[PDB]
Amino acid sequence: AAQTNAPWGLARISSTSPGTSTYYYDESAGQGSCVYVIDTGIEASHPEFEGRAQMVKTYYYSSRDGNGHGTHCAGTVGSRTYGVAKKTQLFGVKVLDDNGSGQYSTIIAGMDFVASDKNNRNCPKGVVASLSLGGGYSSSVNSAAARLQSSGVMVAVAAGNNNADARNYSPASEPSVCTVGASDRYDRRSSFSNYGSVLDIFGPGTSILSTWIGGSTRSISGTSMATPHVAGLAAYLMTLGKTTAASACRYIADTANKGDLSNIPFGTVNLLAYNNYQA
Ligand code: NA
Repeated sequence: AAQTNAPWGLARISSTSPGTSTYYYDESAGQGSCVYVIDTGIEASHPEFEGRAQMVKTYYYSSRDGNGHGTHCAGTVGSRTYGVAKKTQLFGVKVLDDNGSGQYSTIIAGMDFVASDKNNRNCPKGVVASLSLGGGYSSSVNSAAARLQSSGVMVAVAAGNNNADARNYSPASEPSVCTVGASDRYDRRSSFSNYGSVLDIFGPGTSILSTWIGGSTRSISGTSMATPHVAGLAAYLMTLGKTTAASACRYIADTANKGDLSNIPFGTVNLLAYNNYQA
């Protein structure tokens, strides 16, 4: 299947060169998989989700996304027009407030919540969690991510937007999860993206068009945006039966486009997520 005039990031992940505008993917499109978006929430009613999204838990007064960040990431995972895995089921976990902020203890709890909750959902193809958040190093946060991964959920986390070594950030620095860096439409490491040996893979993260609250859309940038392309990709691949939760991160690195990125510091992988789609 192909999506013509797609957002640049979707085209990039199904291509072997930058500057294309078509997103080629298998029609299964993630059907049967589930992706947890652990963020500000998701505006489930957005037409773009076509009834495939729902809030399952909030750590605040409302289960809603008063910010839009969560909605945006969610859309990159699996919205109709803007998503990687167009037929995936989405679940929202609101650990972030409407200002886009949250305490570690609540983030931890949201993670522990997903590892249990998945037990009562029908996700035949596998389960993915996308965490577009992070702060200063915390072995507790790290350990929460490791548990989530250990439970059988494919965990993808943002590397952080400090133009610094991700080893100093959490959950970015947790080795057992998939740490995602950002790139731009010219195949350059995004100027804000973190780097370092802890990174696993890069994805499109500068100028990413996606859903927004109020039934709108907008373009924003960050490792937050790249994260969902990888989470969406993992769901897609799981559905196809190419890989599993415990082995998605490695598989994506194994089949990525290699050495194509510029501005990559020595010691950081030069790998760009790629779906290897072939008609
Ligand atoms: Na890792």
